[PDB]
Amino acid sequence: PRAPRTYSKTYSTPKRPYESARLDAELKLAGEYGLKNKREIYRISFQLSKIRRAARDLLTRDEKDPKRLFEGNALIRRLVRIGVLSEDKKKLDYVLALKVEDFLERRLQTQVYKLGLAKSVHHAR
Amino acid sequence: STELTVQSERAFQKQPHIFTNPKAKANRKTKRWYKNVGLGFKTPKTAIEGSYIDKKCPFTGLVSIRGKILTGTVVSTRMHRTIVIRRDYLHYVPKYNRYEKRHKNVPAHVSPAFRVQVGDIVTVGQCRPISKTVRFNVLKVASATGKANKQFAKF
Amino acid sequence: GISRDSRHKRAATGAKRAQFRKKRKFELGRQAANTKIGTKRIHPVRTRGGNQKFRALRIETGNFSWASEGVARKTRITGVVYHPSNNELVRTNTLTKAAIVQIDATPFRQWYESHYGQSLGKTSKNTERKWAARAAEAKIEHAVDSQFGAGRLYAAISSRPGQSGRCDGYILEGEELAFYLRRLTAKK
Amino acid sequence: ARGPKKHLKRLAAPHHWMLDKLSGCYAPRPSAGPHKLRESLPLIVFLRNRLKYALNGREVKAILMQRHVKVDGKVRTDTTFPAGFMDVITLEATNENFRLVYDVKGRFAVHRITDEEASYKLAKVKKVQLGKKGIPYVVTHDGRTIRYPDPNIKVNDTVKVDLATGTITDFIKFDTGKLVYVTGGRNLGRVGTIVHRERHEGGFDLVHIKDSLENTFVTRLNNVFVIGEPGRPWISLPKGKGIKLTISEERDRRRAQHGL
RNA sequence: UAUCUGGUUGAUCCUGCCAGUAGUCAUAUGCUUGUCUCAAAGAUUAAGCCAUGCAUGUCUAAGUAUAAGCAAUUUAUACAGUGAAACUGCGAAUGGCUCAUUAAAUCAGUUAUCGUUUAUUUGAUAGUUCCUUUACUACAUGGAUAUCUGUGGUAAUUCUAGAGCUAAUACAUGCUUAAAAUCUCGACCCUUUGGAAGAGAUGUAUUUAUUAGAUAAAAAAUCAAUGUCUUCGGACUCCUUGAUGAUUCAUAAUAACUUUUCGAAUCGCAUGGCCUUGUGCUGGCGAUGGUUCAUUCAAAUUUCUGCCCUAUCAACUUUCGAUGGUAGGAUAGUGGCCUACCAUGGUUUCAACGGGUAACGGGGAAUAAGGGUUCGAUUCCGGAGAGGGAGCCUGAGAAACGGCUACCA
RNA sequence: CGGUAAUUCCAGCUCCAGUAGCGUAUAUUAAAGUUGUUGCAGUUAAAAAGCUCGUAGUUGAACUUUGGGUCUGGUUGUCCG
RNA sequence: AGGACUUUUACUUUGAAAAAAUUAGAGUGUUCAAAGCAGGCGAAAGCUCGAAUAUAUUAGCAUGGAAUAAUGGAAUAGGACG
RNA sequence: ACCCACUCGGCACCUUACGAGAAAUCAAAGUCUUUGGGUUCUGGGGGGAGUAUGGUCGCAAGGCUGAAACUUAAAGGAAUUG
RNA sequence: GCCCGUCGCUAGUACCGAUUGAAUGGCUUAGUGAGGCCUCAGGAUUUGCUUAGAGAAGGGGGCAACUCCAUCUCAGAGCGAAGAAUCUGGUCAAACUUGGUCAUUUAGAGGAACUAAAAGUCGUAACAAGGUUUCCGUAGGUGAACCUGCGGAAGGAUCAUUA
Ligand SMILES: [Mg+2]
Ligand SMILES: [Mg+2]
Ligand SMILES: [Mg+2]
Ligand SMILES: [Mg+2]
Ligand SMILES: [Mg+2]
Ligand SMILES: [Mg+2]
Ligand SMILES: [Mg+2]
Ligand SMILES: [Mg+2]
Ligand SMILES: [Mg+2]
Ligand SMILES: [Mg+2]
Ligand SMILES: [Mg+2]
Ligand SMILES: [Mg+2]
Ligand SMILES: [Mg+2]
Ligand SMILES: [Mg+2]
Ligand SMILES: [Mg+2]
Ligand SMILES: [Mg+2]
Ligand SMILES: [Mg+2]
Ligand SMILES: [Mg+2]
Ligand SMILES: [Mg+2]
Ligand SMILES: [Mg+2]
Ligand SMILES: [Mg+2]
Ligand SMILES: [Mg+2]
Ligand SMILES: [Mg+2]
Ligand SMILES: [Mg+2]
Ligand SMILES: [Mg+2]
Ligand SMILES: [Mg+2]
Ligand SMILES: [Mg+2]
Ligand SMILES: [Mg+2]
Ligand SMILES: [Mg+2]
Ligand SMILES: [Mg+2]
Ligand SMILES: [Mg+2]
Ligand SMILES: [Mg+2]
Ligand SMILES: [Mg+2]
Ligand SMILES: [Mg+2]
Ligand SMILES: [Mg+2]
Ligand SMILES: [Mg+2]
Ligand SMILES: [Mg+2]
Ligand SMILES: [Mg+2]
Ligand SMILES: [Mg+2]
Ligand SMILES: [Mg+2]
Ligand SMILES: [Mg+2]
Ligand SMILES: [Mg+2]
Ligand SMILES: [Mg+2]
Ligand SMILES: [Mg+2]
Ligand SMILES: [Mg+2]
Repeated sequence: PRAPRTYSKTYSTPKRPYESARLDAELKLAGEYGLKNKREIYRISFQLSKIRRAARDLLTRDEKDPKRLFEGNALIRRLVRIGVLSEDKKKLDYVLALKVEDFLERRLQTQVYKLGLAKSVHHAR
Repeated sequence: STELTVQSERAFQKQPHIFTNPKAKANRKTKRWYKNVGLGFKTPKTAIEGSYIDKKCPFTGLVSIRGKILTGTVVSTRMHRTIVIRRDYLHYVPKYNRYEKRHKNVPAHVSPAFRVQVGDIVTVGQCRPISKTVRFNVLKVASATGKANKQFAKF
Repeated sequence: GISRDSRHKRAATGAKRAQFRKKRKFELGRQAANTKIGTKRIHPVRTRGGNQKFRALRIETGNFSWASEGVARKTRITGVVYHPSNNELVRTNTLTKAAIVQIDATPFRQWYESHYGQSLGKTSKNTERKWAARAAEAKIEHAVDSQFGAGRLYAAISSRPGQSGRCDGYILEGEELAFYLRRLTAKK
Repeated sequence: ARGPKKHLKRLAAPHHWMLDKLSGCYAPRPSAGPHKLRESLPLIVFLRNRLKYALNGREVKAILMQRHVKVDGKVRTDTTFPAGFMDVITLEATNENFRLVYDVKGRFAVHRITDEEASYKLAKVKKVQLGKKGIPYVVTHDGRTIRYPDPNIKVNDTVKVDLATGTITDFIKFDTGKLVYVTGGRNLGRVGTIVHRERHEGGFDLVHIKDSLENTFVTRLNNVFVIGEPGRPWISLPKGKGIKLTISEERDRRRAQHGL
């Protein structure tokens, strides 16, 4: 009897596993950024879904409400610190507008590729 | 439901450790001990000058009132020195957002100082376990009749 | 092994409760003392948390108090004449609380004689002046004088010989005594 | 269980000892003492965790054994001694003196407090009774039984034990408009002034408290500890004085007072 | 984390289910399997049975040392060092495991104990043990007893009988030791306002009677009794009383009671000061005890409300306690908890009672537009149990089972 | 699907899905507006008791001070200091 | 701070309470993450901010409101005041 | 007794969709995804089956209550063309 | 075209079921009742107070009441105190025997079925006016579907006779 530490899942497979357009989009995103599996896209989509759930929950709350202010600006500052949300749109309504490709872009893979010290995405990997 | 004799049973009925001195010539009725249960509850005059004994009287007996205070309606006054009170309430089923009429039967011990009958709403108070099932002592008969205060009609 | 838990009793409704747990030690009940008269024999019992209890079976003499003038004296219990719970204890001379017994009554008698000196049943100047100050206020009622002439006092025990081990009580006196004579005259 | 329980599993320890949920199956169960274990603080927690003077159990044992800890002027060489609220912990090494007062987050904060005032202690009167031979006595929250108190000292009141002789030096009478501390519930560590004390015939008194920031709350009377007169506390209040800044105000404090 | 698709027809629109789909701290299983971190894990059927080995013993400067054990050297004529064994003390009732029993039962939230026990920890806490004190051990009272020395028994077990010494914070006894005041009983006098030599008891503990434990507010007269002073008219002016919401409470007082509890015949270190310069008088810091009252760890009960399916379970309970009354017994304490005598009562269509649960309750888990559905044997809190049953010693705490007694298997 | 040209069986080739994981079985949740309080249907698809009375349950007509005037405190958007 | 009478509810706002772990969620480069409750900064000469919050929808307690829903007054006046 | 006009109540009827339905059709089967006036009973694919069993009513006939094991990918409703 | 039942064959499922079955468990009448606890007794042994008379040889520190002594030592006898076996009555009550009862499993001769398997047999009831319109309730009959009688109903093959 020792206090457990909580493992938790970090992805969620889609319910329709066999969508042609979605499969093609997933392969596009895998080839663009050299993702090993399609579990990577699922993980980014899960992170984005958690972010959107928090954003929508805070949006439902009334404007100028301590909960709204505190955690909304906390999430805003966290996302701009990550870099996915541009400084222009720190409004918590453009948070709902982020796409999975945005978080894909901030990976150390793509950043090493952008800096140019790696000349290919797979070379960066 | 109260015997005319102030003691009717085999054992003598006295309030324990309150003694009236017969060698003295005051010759009052007796030395009757009493107390007020507090909470702004008026001790009944029928208890203040009564001649019953009722070991479990909140006003004259050893029992003390403390804890819950429950208001209910008398449903059975026809078992000796004791009352059966119907407490009604509404249980909130949340799966339907709907309430549900429910009732519980609380036994209690009404002192002879009170005159109760089927239908009187009663304020009752918690005390020690008096019997297997009674744990409350009747403290006030709010509605003596309710709708029987005026009975006849003579213009 | 005698339990006093509420589990074995039926519910207020009347359902037969199933056995929830085997009876504990903090629910035990011990054998009745059912004390007797003669040859003092008190047995200690070690109860919960130490706290010696004293079973007072076979008890002959004990303290008894007189409330009117309020004086207590050691005196002998001589039989039991009434018990408000079970007359079987009276027939078996079992002495428990609230039982009604007879008293040798001598110690009260010469205490009265050395205290008022009224010669029931029919010196230094200090004592004489004390008696004069008393001014015959000892007008104690007639029935106690009747049993004083009889010689045996009517006392009701108040101590619990089963628990305490003592045999203390008080004389019936005032309307008290009256009531019990009625009951005794019912027996008579 | 048949008899007393002598083990305190780590998760079951109070969230104010605020230990590590890992790195141990059990937690120090405070031995019987002057304070409730839920409200107290074991010496091992105060030294190993709060002060970091030690490293583990053996080090705390060695510290306590050599008689450097002095709880309220007494040695208290047992590892799990329940050093509770307002007790004084003296270490002649480092000549340091601590008084246990909750920080407004509601925790036993480390309060380095001066030697001169470390001579005395404050206490709440929990009972005033008449013991044998008609001798009046007063029971404080520590369980200290002070004999022959001032005749008009009443319950819920506060007293200033000299902590050397262990007798009564001065006392403060409970009434409205008086500086006060809170010792339970959501309002842990909060300090304010008594605005009103609603009686509630039948039990469970309540008092309303207004702090310096002009915020108002209400707390149970068992939960209340008068600490002095407004503007003149009888002890040295910890850093922050228990104003309970809002989470956004705490964030503004982090942002504003910031130097690296 | 608000989505649907294939199948009845020659073809269509439906109702409908089957199937598909994605989960699952839901397991099992198949095929594969390189790394780091992390981790469940004989719960489901069998709370079925168990070989074997461990799972609880404990010594500080400070209870007991004559091991004929070790050290015998710088500390050693009683003893000091270290230290087996054993007596003493304390824990062994914590912890760990399982979910069999249990459906107002457990449990959760919320109350109560002015209804009780509580080792320990912490804070306080007692002159009286004298009993006629003008004859006593208080510079220290007695006897056993283990360990050990030796003789055995049994095939064997933590089996121990006989003999011989020996100790205690073990078992027994028992001493001081003041004063004061209050109660009671009188060798006398001198005519009242009567007032006084003097003698015994009173700590606490237990038991029982009685009393005090007050209190809304200004004056009177009066007879009856009789107290102080009287500057002999008469004035009586002064009366003390804590807490809660409430008490017969806290506490105090009187009378008594007890096969008479406690009130230190105990250990370590340092051994100072006074000179009444002697082993004399005092004297510090602790360690164990020790009565009571608190506090803490608690423990028992306890109020309101909340439980899954079932009527192919509608009346259930009481001679054997069912509901209540009274008194007693027992209880640590309230309580039909048990007894004696009375009353005939209590629950129920708002589902009582009965039956089922492959039901331990809960905090929680999965699932997720919102509402919900299912699960919760298991890391925390409670409860119960040690093969099934009962019974009990020791203690503060057990109906204990790595404690005993008996029956059944 | 398989009855002599099998896009479905056994293989080879190519490809697809997840990928150190994937496949099966039972159970369960969303899908299930196929449990429907939010939120189901009853003419014919399953389903209005043959009809009426009736205790409990559920539900139950309207009506008992609405206006105004002033002062005054915070919070806003005001115009600008 | 005291005697005095209190129609009683249902309802709803606020607060005290609903153990920790878990869920939510703030801070924090465990190399990221699952996690964890850590850590950060000095010149390196001890100085430090933390260990946030919310929710639990039932029962109980306090509190403000009086629409909605229910009960009760005075019909024999035995009614209310002086 | 008719005639004209009006009204209340009843068995009904014609037209129509501007509403509802899968439609046949309905002036209620409308006022239902813009979902809540009160309330009772019933159904959850077909078959087994309104069968067995257990109650209960009946003289009997039979009535009321009333499953499962198992099997099955449909059974069924309205309408269109043959 | 579609389809209905009887009889015939095969596998499975379920039911009834005489056998007055069998096991287990639950209670339970009646009769026994271990062991603990309490109590009535009892009294091996261990002891203390006593003068209870001896040898002991100053068995006091003065031939003698040792100028007795915690003196050697048993008949003493009493008074205690502890006190084992045993034992009286209860009390908690496990469990045993005996039947009774219920519940679950459990066989079981035989009987009545229902499914699936559709290339068996006898008819052809129904779907069209199914060639007697259909169906419902009830009763009778018969190889079988079904037929008939009496009331209904259209889900009818008529929404229609002021011809
Ligand atoms: Mg345990
Ligand atoms: Mg949905
Ligand atoms: Mg069809
Ligand atoms: Mg087809
Ligand atoms: Mg499916
Ligand atoms: Mg490596
Ligand atoms: Mg198992
Ligand atoms: Mg030991
Ligand atoms: Mg040593
Ligand atoms: Mg049940
Ligand atoms: Mg009194
Ligand atoms: Mg008292
Ligand atoms: Mg009683
Ligand atoms: Mg469960
Ligand atoms: Mg079970
Ligand atoms: Mg569980
Ligand atoms: Mg299980
Ligand atoms: Mg547990
Ligand atoms: Mg147990
Ligand atoms: Mg086993
Ligand atoms: Mg012990
Ligand atoms: Mg046991
Ligand atoms: Mg074991
Ligand atoms: Mg154990
Ligand atoms: Mg044993
Ligand atoms: Mg081919
Ligand atoms: Mg449907
Ligand atoms: Mg049809
Ligand atoms: Mg139909
Ligand atoms: Mg109908
Ligand atoms: Mg009705
Ligand atoms: Mg209305
Ligand atoms: Mg929590
Ligand atoms: Mg998290
Ligand atoms: Mg069906
Ligand atoms: Mg059918
Ligand atoms: Mg039948
Ligand atoms: Mg058709
Ligand atoms: Mg067959
Ligand atoms: Mg016997
Ligand atoms: Mg033919
Ligand atoms: Mg035909
Ligand atoms: Mg035909
Ligand atoms: Mg024809
Ligand atoms: Mg024909």
